[PDB]
Amino acid sequence: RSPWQIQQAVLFALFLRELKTRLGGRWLGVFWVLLEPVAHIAVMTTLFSLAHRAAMPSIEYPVFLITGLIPFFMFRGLVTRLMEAIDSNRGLFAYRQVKPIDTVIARAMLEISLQSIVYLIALGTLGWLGFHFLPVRALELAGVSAVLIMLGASLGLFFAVVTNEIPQARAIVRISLLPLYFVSGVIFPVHTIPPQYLPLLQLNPVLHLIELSRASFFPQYRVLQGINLAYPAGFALLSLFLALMLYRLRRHQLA
Amino acid sequence: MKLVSRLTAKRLQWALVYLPMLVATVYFLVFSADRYVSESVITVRQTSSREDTCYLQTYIHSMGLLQKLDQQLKLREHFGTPLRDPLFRLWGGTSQEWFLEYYRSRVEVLMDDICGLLTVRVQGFEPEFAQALNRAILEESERFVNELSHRMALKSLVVVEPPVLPEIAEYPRRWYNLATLLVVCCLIYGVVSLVVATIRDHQD
Amino acid sequence: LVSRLTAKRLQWALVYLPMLVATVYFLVFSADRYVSESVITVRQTSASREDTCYLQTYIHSMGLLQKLDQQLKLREHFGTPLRDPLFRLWGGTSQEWFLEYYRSRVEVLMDDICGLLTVRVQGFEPEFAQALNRAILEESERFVNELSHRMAREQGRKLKSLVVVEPPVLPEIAEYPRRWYNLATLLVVCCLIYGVVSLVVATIRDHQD
Amino acid sequence: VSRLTAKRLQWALVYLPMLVATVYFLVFSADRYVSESVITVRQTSASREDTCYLQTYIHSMGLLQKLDQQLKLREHFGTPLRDPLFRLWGGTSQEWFLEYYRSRVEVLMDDICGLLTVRVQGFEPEFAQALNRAILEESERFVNELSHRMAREQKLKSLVVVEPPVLPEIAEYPRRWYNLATLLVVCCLIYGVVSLVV
Amino acid sequence: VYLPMLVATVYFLVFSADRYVSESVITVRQTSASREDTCYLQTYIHSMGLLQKLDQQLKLREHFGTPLRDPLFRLWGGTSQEWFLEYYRSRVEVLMDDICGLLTVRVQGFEPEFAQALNRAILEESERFVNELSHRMAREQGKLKSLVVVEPPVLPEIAEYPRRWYNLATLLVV
Amino acid sequence: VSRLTAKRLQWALVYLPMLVATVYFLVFSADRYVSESVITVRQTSASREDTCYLQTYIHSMGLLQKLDQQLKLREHFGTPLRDPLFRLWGGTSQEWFLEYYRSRVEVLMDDICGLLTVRVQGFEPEFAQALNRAILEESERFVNELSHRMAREQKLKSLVVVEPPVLPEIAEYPRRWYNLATLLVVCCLIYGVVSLVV
Amino acid sequence: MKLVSRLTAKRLQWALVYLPMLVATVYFLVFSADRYVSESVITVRQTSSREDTCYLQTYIHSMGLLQKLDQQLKLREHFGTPLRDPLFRLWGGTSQEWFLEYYRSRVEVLMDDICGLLTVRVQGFEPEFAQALNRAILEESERFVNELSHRMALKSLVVVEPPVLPEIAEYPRRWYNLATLLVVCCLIYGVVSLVVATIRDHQD
Repeated sequence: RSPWQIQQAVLFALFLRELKTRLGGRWLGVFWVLLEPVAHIAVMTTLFSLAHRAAMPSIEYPVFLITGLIPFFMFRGLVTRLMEAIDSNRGLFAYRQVKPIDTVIARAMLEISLQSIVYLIALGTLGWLGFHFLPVRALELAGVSAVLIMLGASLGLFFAVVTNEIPQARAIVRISLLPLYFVSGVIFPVHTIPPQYLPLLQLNPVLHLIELSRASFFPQYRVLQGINLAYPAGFALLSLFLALMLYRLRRHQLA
Repeated sequence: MKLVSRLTAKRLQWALVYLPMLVATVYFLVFSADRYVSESVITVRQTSSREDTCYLQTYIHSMGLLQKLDQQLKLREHFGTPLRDPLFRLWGGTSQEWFLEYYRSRVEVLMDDICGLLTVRVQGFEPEFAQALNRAILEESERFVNELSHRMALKSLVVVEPPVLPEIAEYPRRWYNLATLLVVCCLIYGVVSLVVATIRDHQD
Repeated sequence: LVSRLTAKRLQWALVYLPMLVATVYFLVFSADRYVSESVITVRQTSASREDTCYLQTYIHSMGLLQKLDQQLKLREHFGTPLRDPLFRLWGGTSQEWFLEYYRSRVEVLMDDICGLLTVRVQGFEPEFAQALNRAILEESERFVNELSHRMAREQGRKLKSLVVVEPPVLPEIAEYPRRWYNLATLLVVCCLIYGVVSLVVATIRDHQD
Repeated sequence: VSRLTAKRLQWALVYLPMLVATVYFLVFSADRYVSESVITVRQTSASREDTCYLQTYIHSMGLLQKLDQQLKLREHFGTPLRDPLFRLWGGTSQEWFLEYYRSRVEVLMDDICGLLTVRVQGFEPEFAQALNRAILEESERFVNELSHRMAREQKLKSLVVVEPPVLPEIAEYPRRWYNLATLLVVCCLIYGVVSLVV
Repeated sequence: VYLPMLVATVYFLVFSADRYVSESVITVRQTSASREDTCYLQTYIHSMGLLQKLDQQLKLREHFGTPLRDPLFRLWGGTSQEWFLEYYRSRVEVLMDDICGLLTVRVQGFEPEFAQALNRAILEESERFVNELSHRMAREQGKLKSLVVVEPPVLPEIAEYPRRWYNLATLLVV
Repeated sequence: VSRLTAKRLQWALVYLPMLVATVYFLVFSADRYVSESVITVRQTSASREDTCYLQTYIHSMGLLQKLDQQLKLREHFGTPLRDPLFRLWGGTSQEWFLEYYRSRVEVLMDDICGLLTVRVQGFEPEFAQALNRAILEESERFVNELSHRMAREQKLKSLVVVEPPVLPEIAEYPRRWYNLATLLVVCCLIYGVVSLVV
Repeated sequence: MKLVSRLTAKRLQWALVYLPMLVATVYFLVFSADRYVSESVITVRQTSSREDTCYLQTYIHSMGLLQKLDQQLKLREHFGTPLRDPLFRLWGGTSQEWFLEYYRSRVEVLMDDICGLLTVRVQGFEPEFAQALNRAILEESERFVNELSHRMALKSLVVVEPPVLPEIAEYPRRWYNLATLLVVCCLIYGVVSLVVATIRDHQD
């Protein structure tokens, strides 16, 4: 057999295995995944409805929050679920076909599928209720989403390689994911921020990607200075190259 | 589990990719109709502010203005001419509400808060008709503002950009929409194929 | 096939061919684009933010482009470089594409804290760029004065003026075609892409046993 | 769990409500034409204060008395006899009449432009337009009288009509298909949640 | 590591040319809104017409090329107008204090007298520019804005910007 | 290795700096009396603008020239010959003279009350008080002349002295014991950090 | 090594608890002197602001006012009377700076932003002297404000609460300070004993 169908079979097998173990019981985890964003939308709308109403008179809060939140849930899942993909399946690396990166890409594919299904269902629900649901620039939105997905997968693979023997490193990055949820402009629009803190926030690629996705989604959405795609694209490419090189170096050290 | 076995892969990608792209390509390259767009940029200032422009924005998408324009330029007759297009053609015998929704879809009004300038983009099936409808909208808007000022008991409409005559259609964008639908269909087919494989494996 | 790819084939397909194409285009077929920069503001002579916004919208309009084309023949000028197909205005194009090209060539930036509008006009000759910038400034001032005049007439001498902090400067050398910087950054990106692709194909080939 | 079989329990929980709702919507339910108007208040030769005054006054009770005395609202709203849900039953309480009137007439306020949108539902296209015109006239008279009492304690403000009451052609309500699909989705979700507990 | 330090030391201690700095502190005030004219002036200092006026006033092109053993900070002969403008912008530093609304101008130069003269010319041209900018708007219908000097231009005695030891230590950090 | 014994490393690190610091402080270092004044600017019938003007002008160069011409600052500041660190060496550059003057004179601004505190150091209390008085007089003359230039283009503001320059009795500086204790603290910390690396 | 074993924790608790509390109790109940405090609450208004109140707050703790008050009421001689107290007594022959620091310690000035009322609390060794010093401070403050207004080319001092005559001393609080020192000494002894036990265990 060619060395490519082996990869396809292994990836399908690991995807099925991980989908089986992720959904506890008779698929109880899908309810949890569905109840995170509605709970988030409820609390944040109840808190800052008037705040967004005073922010800008062109966008309603649910759609702004959902297109700022679902991509961030995508990224957070691609970061968190990917470091544990190596140690949890450590016993599977004895069948002559399973390699450490196969489990990583299987977890990435499952996260992509689950969060994309959630995004489509939630967008359909928002359109059904009566809210805006059609992006004005779908191709640019797809490109930004692909860039964000690549950056998240690259960061997950890099962390899985680096912190293989250091669970405390996984713990501290899990801690620090939470401030990234507040400094990425997911909740509140970012143009209501004093300019002195603007350049310091220009170093966050996730903020750039969120702003560009919102621009490609909403019509006539104003984008402030330094929200170019070149910086997050280069960040994702460099991170992917570094992660692949590190995995190639520390390849035989995974049992 | 027998039904999904018949679904296999070939039939799945034929029913989820091939048919939608063929139908969309046929409609876009055969039956789709051109829609020329004329753009104007106006604002209202007192001869001697933002609220009056907002009233104009509300008034443009109203029913009285639509009745005036239908009496003047006969929009209902014009919008039914492209019989080749089934989607973006105003069918005969439609209701008042459907006519209002269609007119609101054709005419797009946009605002920015920083500059306070109101931009109107009017679609049509002829560049001359689109420009004429934009000019009529501007004239009726300035007349409404003046009549409101008169009946309140001295205002003028500033035209930063007068209505232009378009040269080619811009909105029935065929290749961009085809690429978007290709991406959407590919993602949908991948997700559906993965899910159907999972349920086929789980059922038996 | 995928399994028949070699390192030299990957290097030639990924790195070498775009390098040669970009070098040939930039060093031979690229046309110079001189830039003339001016800095202006509008204030009353006897609310300036609204007039700066009006000018910012009016500069990128179509009626101004019509006047500029009738006055200076922009369409004839921009089609002159035949050796550069990417940045030349091909003859017989559409009015919408002409407007898009004019909006791409002329850059308008605004400093809100200072309230200063800077206009950078590109051209294929320095004299034409300076003349275009001067014509744009004159037409902007005339438009502001005409707006004031028609407001006064609809109610029933120059009441508004445009103040130029920096007049249009005649450039000496081309600025915007940056051959070396673009070549260097594209080389870096290309090397990164080739490395990533080679690592991915090595990972795929690792499953041979 | 005695009758926990899929057939009978799925018959009882899901299909019977859908069938009764479908026959009610497509056979019994009447339709309500909507007339829309867009207004604001301007000072003749503080405006948001009178706009809020009008918003409270339209949903008040004395205006309901004036409208009932003028157009016989209680007589008109009880004419569809085959729609037990959306009809106004005779002999009902005054408070229930006020709740019904508040349900039929909707007032929306946009603060950024300071505009008031009044949507009046009816069982006849002419009646909704007439009621909307009466509401607008009574609102203008109300603000004029509010200024007049203040002047008398010893024509001041005018009502600006951006869009007059339109005459509907078809009924915007009750949106039978959308409601049926929403009910189907909700019932399917409820059935899935219930069948989870086994 | 040793070779870069050797070449840097032999360049700084032998080849590098001294650059004297003259400091001025100004602000423009209406003689009975001043932030507007201050920002206009701040833009005007780094403009091109001002550089042209300075060029046929003091001949900055000849002065900035007088060193010959310092090719790093030398205005080479036959350079473009844009590069000359960039060099002039690098040599003249303008700072703003918004909480006081004060403009600080630091002028570099290989001779202290020429640096002081350059700063004085910049100040007088700025005052004339403010006056003419008001006067054109004045007579478009057909002396009110004065620039006060909190600190007049000074005459430096020793070079300031060629900080050889500090730059050598900074290179030793890297 | 490299003679990492406790005695030799300590002799190289701790005692020698401390001993010399003490001998310099208690034998060689001279003392500097401080004169303090508290002022503000008021109109005789915008104030923060002239207060910032004065804050920049006190630390300027022309005022230093006037003060040197008046009180011979450069002659006085070089009189302690046994303090090589805090004395003003003869023949120094004008820029170093400006840095030394800026070090010896401290200007503090309190924005909430808009008050300027000037603390002038010297080697004689009378000289410090006289220098503070001269600085205050020159500041008042400077703001008066700044107001006068606009009139000459064709007495407006006064300086309010909340606290006049005081005449010190003892020297507030150099705080020998506090500096020695701080030096002991940092030296002990440095020794601990170094001895960590073994 | 030997030194840690020398404490035996009994001399340790004697030297960290018994001696400090004994010394403090002796000083507080034998040698401490009473310090009566007089309180006034004033503000400045125009007889026809906040900045003038801030100027008054700065002026009260100045050296010119201290010189005026020392010339008037002879504060330096009065503050040296309690020879029993070694701590809170102004020793003879002290410097000008020490006198200024002592006066700033005795007289406390507080200001609140919401109300803008300035409260002055003046300590002394006699209630009459404390009240007299507070009255003198108020009089000199109003005179300074009036002189500043006069020399600028019409202001008055609003005395909400005039200076009071205290009945008993309040600041040399003996029992509260003794309890605070007991808590501090207990915590310090516990920490030191634990640390010395750890190092005694670790050394061998």
